[PDB]
Amino acid sequence: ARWNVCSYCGREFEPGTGKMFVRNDGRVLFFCSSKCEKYYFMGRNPRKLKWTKAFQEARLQR
Amino acid sequence: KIHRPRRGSLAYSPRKRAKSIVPRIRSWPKDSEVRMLGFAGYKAGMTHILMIDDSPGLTKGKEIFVPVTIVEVPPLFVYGIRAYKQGYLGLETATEVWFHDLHKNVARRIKTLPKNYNEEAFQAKLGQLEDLVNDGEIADVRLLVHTQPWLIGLKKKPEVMEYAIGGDDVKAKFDYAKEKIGKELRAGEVLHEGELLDVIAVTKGKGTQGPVKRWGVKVQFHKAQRAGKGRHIGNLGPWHPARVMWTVPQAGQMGFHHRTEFNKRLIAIGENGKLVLDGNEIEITPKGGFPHYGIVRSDFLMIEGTIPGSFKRIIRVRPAIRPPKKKPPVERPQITYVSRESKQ
Amino acid sequence: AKKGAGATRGISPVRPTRALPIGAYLKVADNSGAKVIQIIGVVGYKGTRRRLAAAGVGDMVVATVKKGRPDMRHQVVRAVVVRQRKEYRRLDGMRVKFEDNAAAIVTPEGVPRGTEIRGAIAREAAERWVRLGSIASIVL
RNA sequence: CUGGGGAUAACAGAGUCGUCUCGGGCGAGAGCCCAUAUCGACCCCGAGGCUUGCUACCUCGCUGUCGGCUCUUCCCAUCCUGGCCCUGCAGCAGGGGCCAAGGGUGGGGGUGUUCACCCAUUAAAGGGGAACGUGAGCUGGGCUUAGACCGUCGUGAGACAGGUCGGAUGCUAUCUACCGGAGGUGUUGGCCGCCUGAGGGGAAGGCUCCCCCAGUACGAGAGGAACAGGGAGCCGCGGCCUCUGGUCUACCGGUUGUCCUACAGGGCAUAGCCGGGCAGCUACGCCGCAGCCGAUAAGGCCUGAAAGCAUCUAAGGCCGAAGCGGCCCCCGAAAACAGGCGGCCACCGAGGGCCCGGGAAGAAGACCCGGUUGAUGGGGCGGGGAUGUAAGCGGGAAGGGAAACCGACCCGUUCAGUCUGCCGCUCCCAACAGCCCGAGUGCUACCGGG
RNA sequence: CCUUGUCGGUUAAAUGCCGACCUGCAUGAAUGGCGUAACGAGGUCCCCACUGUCCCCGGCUGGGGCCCGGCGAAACCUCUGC
RNA sequence: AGCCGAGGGAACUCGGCAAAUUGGCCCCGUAACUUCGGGAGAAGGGGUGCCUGCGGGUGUGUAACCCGCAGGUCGCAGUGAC
RNA sequence: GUUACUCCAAAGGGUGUCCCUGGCCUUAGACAGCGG
RNA sequence: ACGGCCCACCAAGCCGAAGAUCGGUACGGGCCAUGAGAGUGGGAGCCCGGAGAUGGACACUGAGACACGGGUCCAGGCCCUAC
Ligand SMILES: [Zn+2]
Repeated sequence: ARWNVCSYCGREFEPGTGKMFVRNDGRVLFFCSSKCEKYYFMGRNPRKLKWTKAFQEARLQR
Repeated sequence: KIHRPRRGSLAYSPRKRAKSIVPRIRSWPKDSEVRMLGFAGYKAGMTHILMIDDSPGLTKGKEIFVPVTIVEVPPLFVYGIRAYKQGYLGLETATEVWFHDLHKNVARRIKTLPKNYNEEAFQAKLGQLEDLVNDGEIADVRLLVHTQPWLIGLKKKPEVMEYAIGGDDVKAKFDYAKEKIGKELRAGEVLHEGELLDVIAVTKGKGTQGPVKRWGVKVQFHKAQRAGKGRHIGNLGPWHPARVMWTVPQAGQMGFHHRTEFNKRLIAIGENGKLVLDGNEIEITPKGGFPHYGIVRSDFLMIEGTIPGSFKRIIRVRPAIRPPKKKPPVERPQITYVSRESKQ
Repeated sequence: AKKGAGATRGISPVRPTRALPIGAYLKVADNSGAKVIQIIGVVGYKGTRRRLAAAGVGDMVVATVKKGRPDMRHQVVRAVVVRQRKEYRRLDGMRVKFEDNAAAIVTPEGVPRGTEIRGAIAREAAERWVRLGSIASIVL
């Protein structure tokens, strides 16, 4: 009954939900929503979005 | 020649609108324990849990995702006792006895209640029925019950029903019924965690539908789609017999049918909106409330899987008239997680 | 207990969904001559009027070789699907999908015709065919 | 082209069965010997009406078409699935025959094809009928008009049950039939509620694989089972939206061209286009679908005479199938013995409807919830949710300009602003005011009691 | 004609298309013979890309269909109608 | 009469019918065959917005119409619709 | 079976039952059984 | 460490029938075989030099390596495994 962490928004999401994506090089990824999956695959930058944690990352990086 | 099975079943015909929104029970199970053989409540919503598997089969002993339905069950009121005798063909009612003090709202279902009917008259009628049953004429005893929808603020007009009693002695059944009448009855006194149940309700309505969706008919070739016949059947039959056969699929009413399900497992029984997992007391109501149904506040059943009906519909439950041979244990399973996040 | 030491098959409790119908092209992941195959059958399947047989991860299919060394081209082979693009569920409820569709060529018994699989494969396939994870360097 | 013809063909139907499909009797023999495990000449006797012919009783504008797609149903002369018998049946498999039509019998390549042929799977991938089932259901590839080319025949105009390209597909349902939905009368006064369950329908289930029994029985070896017990899946059926996907012309944002003077806010260009998307609907998602009891079929036995013995049968018993009946699911007081029970009213008025606020229900009707003994809709204030951080203000910005200043974009105020076909609290507004149906009887035989 | 002629190539599988072989039922030289670049809403076969053609269907938009008010026909019709 | 559809991509059908794909401009590059005229826009590949400036052509022109360069910056997408 | 006709299945078989006829054994015959 | 070795800007230069470019074959020499000699052919074994370590690319440490019995990745093969 473990909560997973999303690779785009950085939030925790509950057991029984979400997606695991696998790349043929073994690298794994975790998504909480089709929104985040789609944005990742199309190439929106999360460091610019004020509802992610990478945004606080970049705010420190300033 | 190409062979294939026919489209749809003929076992649920005629596919018409149900006679009543309150569902009727036709058959009862044979139980040795002297108890009331069912309960009734209102459907609230769905969630999921993570539990350790119990039932025989592969996956046993592992942590699995399980969908769950919640049914709110306020206590019922027992207002009557009926006696049945054997007539020429089948059973026929011999007589009825009622309680004298009934809620003001019951008159919304039963417009004509007696005028005075005091307690001493009620007791004399009980005595008459007792002596009648004490001879050997009587063959079955049933309870008369009404819901109390006003505790949970859903409505004020109750639903009135009849429920059978288990065992094989009319006198035992009558002693039970006489110790029950005039009082409120709870689901924990009737049901046991871990049982298998049959659920009964009227399904969601969908109005008039065509044969593609009502029977699983195929959509014709794209030439016919451009001709004006895509969602039609080919023909109504052959030259002879020179009439339309009742087995040919046609459009009509879909949904709002009487239906029965088999072998749904009872996971847990809750009280006052709470469930106790590991000493804690957690709320099943998700953040924001159930969609199209508010907060659960009285008592609730957790049933595995899905059940017929819309949200605020009346549900009836009975124990397992047709269970398998490798039942799982009658005991609440080990639950590791219950979801109570927002559902809208 | 007859023959378990030398073995080719096992059991898996997931049963993924069937995502690839007859006619699908699969990239080959094993180090055999073949590179691209086409599905012409699914071992063990019975259907209905106007239904195409379909396969998912862990299923054995009959296929034809379209690209590769002349020795293998234009032949009918057997193969196992080891990763698919359509997401499927597991026991905890989290879905899993991969980057491409791929297969591995085997013998009617289940013995690989090759010594190396490139890329991650699925635990369902590895469980149902115990002679693959041995020759695979990543199993998720 | 005109007039006619069912006095007369093509065409389906009726008749017939030579032919066709399916069988039988007898016994020459073949089978190491041994007619009859299997095969069975020559000669004789049949069934069906599904092939083609024969005839010309019906129709000459009934429909004049083949094939395919779609949809329903029946027969058995049984391909698989259930149960049995003989064998030239060691086992694994094979031949042949009996009972059984409940379920199944599929996907592809060339060809207008039916059929036949081939491919890979499969438990097996049976064959027929219903106007060669099915064009007021579709298609129009073939065939069978008018245009054109080749070959052959003909002096020629031309022709070919020879080849090839192209070549119109109409309908507002009168009656009945079926699928569903309403309004009445009757059930011998009217009404509310709960039951019974005569009758009808059901495939609600069918099938496969793996493990173990077991490398065991059997067998010289090679090979190679079964009863019970454990699991999983395919096809079919019935439901639901917690999870996952699709849509979501409610909603949020970005951006092109132009118009409202520029800012800000808007209109048009498929919602202008693009991205995301809750509720709802849906499947590519998820949940559920019994084996027992009773009588039988082929067959296997007991007792037992006709016939002092023998004999499964003539009288009697005992067993024995995916098949029959029941349990179970759906419909069901118009079930004409047109039902039972409890309660209310009558012998002004019980009860019901219109009306009003609304959905979980809905083509009209019907159904369900509420109507101040109130949270039904709206508003207000709070929760949860979708987008993605508003305008304004301030500070920067590659660079330009004496300087002032211009400047796409960035930063802060700011999980912001906007919205919410979801939840809760609160009588602030509206659920007011009315109006319409509506049961009442007598004779005879009484019954059971005065 | 026999004909899905035989051989080869194209397919997992070819009554097809292409290339050859001559047994030309019944080819043949201005009723022209054999070739041919460019051109064709001509006929035919294959490949890449692409797609709701199809597996298997689902959701949404506008106009009809349904209800209400108004105007208001026709084809057809022996009598009827399990 | 229109819009979108996961995975697969003609398995549909007499037959890819219908729908979908491509698409404007500049630069690179361009086959067989050929009646040397063509084929040919063959095929195929890269780029394109906004802002801040710098240069050229004709012209008397800080008039007008055209041709190039550098730098900064935003978005899934710059012939962004047509 | 309950069919005058219009408008009804055979060759070949049956210690199924009811009858007729003609031979051969019989007071120890035709089966089984004590005893070759 | 000099250098179009690399870059920004300014020009149009450079090689070639005395054969450029392209292709074929080939490790180079001291030397070897043969022949009267002129010459024809070969250049594995010894010495000097060059290159390579399954094919290809890239780095650390050290005076010195892009390292034959050190490192990292891809391709192509193999071995152990309680997978
Ligand atoms: Zn995320």
